Amino acid sequence: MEKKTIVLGVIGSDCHAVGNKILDHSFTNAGFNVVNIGVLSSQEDFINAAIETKADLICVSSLYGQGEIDCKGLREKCDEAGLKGIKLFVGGNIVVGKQNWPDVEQRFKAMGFDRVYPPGTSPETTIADMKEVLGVE
Repeated sequence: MEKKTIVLGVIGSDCHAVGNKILDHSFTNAGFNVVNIGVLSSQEDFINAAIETKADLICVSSLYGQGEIDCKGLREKCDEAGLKGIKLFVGGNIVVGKQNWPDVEQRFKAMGFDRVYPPGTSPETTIADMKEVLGVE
């Protein structure tokens, strides 16, 4: 791929745009091609931003404690979508609140989601994450 496109969608319902109004702005500001898929959005649409742009990474934004409940195997759905190579981020209220890292990353990484941000994360982590991951910083 020519550039690194990140595609962030706020997944499932129970989402106004909280921590996804300036939390998107951060990434767009980070010099990334950042496609705002929209607050409340299906994964076949995030996939669609990866078809459109050529995503290197696909982010889900969880604001409802059910991040996993939809998201599980978007890496594999991206894989499945003929968009294999994409490494995924999953951030926010990834589990109900948030459980415990050893178990949680075992969950996410088993599906393929490489990196797990907590609920109420600085975007500096996510930016430093995509940089460090994608041969930057």
